[PDB]
Amino acid sequence: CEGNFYCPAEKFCCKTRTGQWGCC
Repeated sequence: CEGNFYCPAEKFCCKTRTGQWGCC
């Protein structure tokens, strides 16, 4: 993640092709 947001335990933080933070 980056810090602005936080993902759950069942999910993980992943980056997108465009360069945006998301949840995978």
